[PDB]
Amino acid sequence: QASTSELLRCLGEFLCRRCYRLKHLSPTDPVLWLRSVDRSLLLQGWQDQGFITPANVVFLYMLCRDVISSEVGSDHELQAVLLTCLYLSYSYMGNEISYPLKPFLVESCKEAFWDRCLSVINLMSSKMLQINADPHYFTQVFSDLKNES
Amino acid sequence: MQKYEKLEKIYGTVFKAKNRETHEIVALKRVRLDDDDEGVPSSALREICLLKELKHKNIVRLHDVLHSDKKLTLVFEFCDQDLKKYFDSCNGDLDPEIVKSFLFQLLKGLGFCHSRNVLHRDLKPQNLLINRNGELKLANFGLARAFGIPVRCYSAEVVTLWYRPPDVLFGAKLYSTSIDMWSAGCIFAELANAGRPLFPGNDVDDQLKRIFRLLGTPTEEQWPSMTKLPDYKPYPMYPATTSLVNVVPKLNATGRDLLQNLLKCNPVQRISAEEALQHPYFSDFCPP
Ligand SMILES: CCCCc1c(-c2ccc(O)cc2)[nH]c2nccnc12
Repeated sequence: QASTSELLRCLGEFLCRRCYRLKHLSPTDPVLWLRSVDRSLLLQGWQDQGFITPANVVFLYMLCRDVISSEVGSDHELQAVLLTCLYLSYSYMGNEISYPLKPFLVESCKEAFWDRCLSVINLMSSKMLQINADPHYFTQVFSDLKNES
Repeated sequence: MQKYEKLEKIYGTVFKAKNRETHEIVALKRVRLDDDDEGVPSSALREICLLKELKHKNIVRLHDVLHSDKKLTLVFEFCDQDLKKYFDSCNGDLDPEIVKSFLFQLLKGLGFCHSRNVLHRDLKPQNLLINRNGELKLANFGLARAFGIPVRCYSAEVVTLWYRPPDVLFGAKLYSTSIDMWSAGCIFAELANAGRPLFPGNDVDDQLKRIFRLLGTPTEEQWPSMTKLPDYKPYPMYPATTSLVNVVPKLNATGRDLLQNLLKCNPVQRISAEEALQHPYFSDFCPP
C-alpha cells in the first residue's frame, strides 16, 4: 500500500526471500533494525523528524535489491549491509547535513563499513540520482516494492 | 597516501599535491573517518555520489577516492584560488570582460547541475574556484542534493544568510533550482562592483530588509503566495524605484537587466540558468 509500515513490510519480505541462507530471519527483523535507528536519531536530537517515509523506503529498497547478495551468510552480516545502505540513504536523501555513524555500525571492523560505503556508491551513484530525476523510474521501483508482498 | 606527495595545505583539510606516477598536480581533500565530532563522513559520501555524476568543465572535477588509514582521500583537479582570494588579489576590481566570463562559467556549471537534477544550495564566493587559466568551477557540494522525488519538505536551513533568497528567509520548506539562481545573482553583484556582499544582513529580519530596501517590497500581485509562507511577517513597503546603477557600476543596462532577472524575490519568476545563458548580456562573448 501507500503507507510506510506496509512498504517496510514489503521490504522485509523481500530480504527474507533474497537471503535464502538465513533460516531464522523474521521479516520483522529488518523493520525493527530500521525503526530503531530512526527513533534513536530523533530522540538524540540528530533530526527534527523521522527519515523513514514512503519515498525513502523505496529509495532504500532500490539500493538493497542491487547490493544485498543472495549469498549473505548470517543475520548479522545482513544487518551490517542493510545498515550500510540505510546510512547512504540518510546521507543522500536526508534533510540534515550529517548523521553520526554509531547507530549504523554493528561490525567490530570499522574499515569494512567504509569499504562497503565506497563500493555501494561506486555501483549505485547513477541510480541514486536517476530515481530522483526520472519519475517513471521512481514509479517502476515503488511498484516492484509493493509486488514484493 | 603513497601515490601522492603533499606539497602544501591550502568539512575537511585540503592539500596541493603531486601524483608520484605522472607528476601531475592535484588537490587532495582528507576526510577523517575516526573523528571525535560525528558527522563529516556523511556529507563527504554525498559529495562523492553527486560529483561522480557531475562531470563538466565548470564543476570541480573529482578524479578518485582513496580509502587508507582512518581516512577518505578525495582527489580533485587543482585550482589555485577561490573567488574570495581572487577579490583580494585584484583590489576587488574586475575588468568587465572577466565579470562576464566568470558569470558565464558559473551559469554553465549551474545549468549542468540543474539539468542533472542537482541543487547546489551553497553558492558563495568561497565555493567558487578559479584557475590560473581563468576557468571557474563550482565546488563544495557538501550541501547539495538530488531532487525530483515527492517529499513533504527539504531543510529550511540552507545557504549562508547573505546568499539566501526571500522565500527561504520566509521559511519556504520546498524550493527548486530557483534557490541557486538567487545566490548567483548575489555573486554577480559582487563581481560587478568591488567584490563585497550585496546583502550582508546580521540576522533573518535584517537580511529581508536589505533585500526589500534595494529591490522593493513584493506586492500580493507579484507574489500571491508570499503571506502564506511559514515564517512570513509584514515588512514595510519599500519602493521599486531605486536605481541599481551605483550598486553594479561595471554593468550597463544589459547586465542590470540580467541581474534583476536573477534577483526576483518570487522564486517562480527567477530566470533559469539556461535562459540566463541566452540573455543578450552574453550575446557576443567568446566561450560559447
Ligand atoms: C573550501 C574548499 C575550497 C578549497 C580549494 C582550493 C582553494 C584554493 C585557493 C584558496 O585560496 C582556497 C581554496 N583549491 C582547490 N582545488 C580543488 C579542490 N578544492 C580547492
